[PDB]
Amino acid sequence: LEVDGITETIGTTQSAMYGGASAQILQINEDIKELLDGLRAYFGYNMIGL
Amino acid sequence: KYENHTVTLKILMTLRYVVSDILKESRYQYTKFNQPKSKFENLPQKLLL
Repeated sequence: LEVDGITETIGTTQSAMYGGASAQILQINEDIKELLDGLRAYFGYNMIGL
Repeated sequence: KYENHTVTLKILMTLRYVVSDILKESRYQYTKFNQPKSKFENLPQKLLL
């Protein structure tokens, strides 16, 4: 935006391919996967006879 | 000792200015985003000192 000799330009993280918070979400997933895979080892797999 | 002598000096003084004209005097914005209501803000003046 340019008015009367003062101008400003901004480029957001928003894009057609990815949303503005997509970086935070994708890092949250990276942590949750590690966090969840490790915790499953505390409980272990499920077994039932047949 | 210097009753009828001349004297000369190299001197340092503070910078000073006066406003001799106000130029592009007012610039305005109705800022509304992330406000309870429309607000009027005066953007910077340019001064010819």
